[PDB]
Amino acid sequence: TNQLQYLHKVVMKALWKHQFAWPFRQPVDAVKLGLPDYHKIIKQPMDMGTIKRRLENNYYWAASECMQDFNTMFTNCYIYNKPTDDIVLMAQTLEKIFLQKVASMPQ
Amino acid sequence: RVTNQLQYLHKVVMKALWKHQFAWPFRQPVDAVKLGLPDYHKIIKQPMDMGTIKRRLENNYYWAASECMQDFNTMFTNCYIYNKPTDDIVLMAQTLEKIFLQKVASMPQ
Ligand SMILES: Cn1cnc2c1c(=O)[nH]c(=O)n2C
Ligand SMILES: Cn1cnc2c1c(=O)[nH]c(=O)n2C
Ligand SMILES: Cn1cnc2c1c(=O)[nH]c(=O)n2C
Repeated sequence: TNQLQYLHKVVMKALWKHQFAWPFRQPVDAVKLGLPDYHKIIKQPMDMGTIKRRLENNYYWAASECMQDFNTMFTNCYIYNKPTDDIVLMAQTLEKIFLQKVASMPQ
Repeated sequence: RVTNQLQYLHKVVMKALWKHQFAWPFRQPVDAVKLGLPDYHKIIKQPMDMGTIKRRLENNYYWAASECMQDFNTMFTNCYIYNKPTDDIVLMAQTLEKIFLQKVASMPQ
């Protein structure tokens, strides 16, 4: 659909190449990153690589379901990490852009 | 006068969230003394709540939709950052934020 195309072509593109986006481009690998408690706390892992691939395979039926995936990703970061971690600031900056771009989604 | 987006945020988004059965912990600013959380303002530097947003929507404080959207987001993000992952209020915020998101997916302009 139209909104899904916008979420792919405008929203995701602007988030993907942002200088803070690299921690969010691929699933958290808790082994490599030394986070053995990650999957005990985050029961619904999400990342922009998963969302992008889903957008490119007609996984989503509605824009709502893609935006919910974006929100889960960010919320996972706020929930798991300490308030003072830089990745909290990185997620907030990206989430602001997502909300701005979403406010301009076609209807 | 009021833009279509702020009409929508007020008439659709704030209407749904204010009357919601999980809304009540978010209707007024966190009172750290009444709630007994003496670190709250040490961790949370920009407090947000639905009462403030509701008032800002009534008194045309916002210049753009994304500005009201940001306040909603800050309110929810404060909750996820400050509280423990297992606190019930986190899942109350998640339920309200999912509605917020669903509604803004049909915002005009
Ligand atoms: C999404 N992501 C990617 N890398 C990380 C995270 C995270 O949430 N916490 C965290 O500590 N690290 C290293
Ligand atoms: C403190 N407390 C505990 N439960 C509640 C409240 C309240 O203030 N409003 C309210 O609606 N509910 C259910
Ligand atoms: C927004 N709000 C309202 N009441 C609370 C909170 C909170 O963030 N944590 C928290 O623990 N409590 C009790």
